[PDB]
Amino acid sequence: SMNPPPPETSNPNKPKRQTNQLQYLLRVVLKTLWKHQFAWPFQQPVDAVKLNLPDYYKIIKTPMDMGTIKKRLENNYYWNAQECIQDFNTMFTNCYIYNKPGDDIVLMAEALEKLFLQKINELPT
Ligand SMILES: Cn1cc(-c2ccc(C(=O)Nc3ccccc3N)nc2)c2cc[nH]c2c1=O
Repeated sequence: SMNPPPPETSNPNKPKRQTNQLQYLLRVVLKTLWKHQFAWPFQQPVDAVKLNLPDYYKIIKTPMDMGTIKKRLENNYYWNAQECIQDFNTMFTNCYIYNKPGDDIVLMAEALEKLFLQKINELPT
């Protein structure tokens, strides 16, 4: 099909360890973006088949979405906060490199990214 397998969300050989920053990323950053009214197109991998975007996965080499990020956090997949922040950045980058500037989806991503950056600027050190 046009769709790859979804990204892995668990890391079985990784030991489970909580950190203040990972708690913040799940319970402040992800939670705030997830509840936002513009979150829904980002809550699951892009279905290029059903959306009829045949070139999506030609352009996007590293698929990423907030559902994957949520499950990675809930499964303690990330070793540190920077890995999680990278996934958020990749999700936004994908939207901005595939869609045309000013598209509704781009406006929705920009609103979410502003909120993300606002919350990331209060991440505990
Ligand atoms: C990250 N991302 C996401 C999307 C995206 C994802 C899901 C839906 C959706 O389910 N809409 C929908 C609305 C109402 C009824 C049924 C359906 N199916 N729409 C858009 C997209 C489209 C072009 N580009 C993107 C894009 O970059």
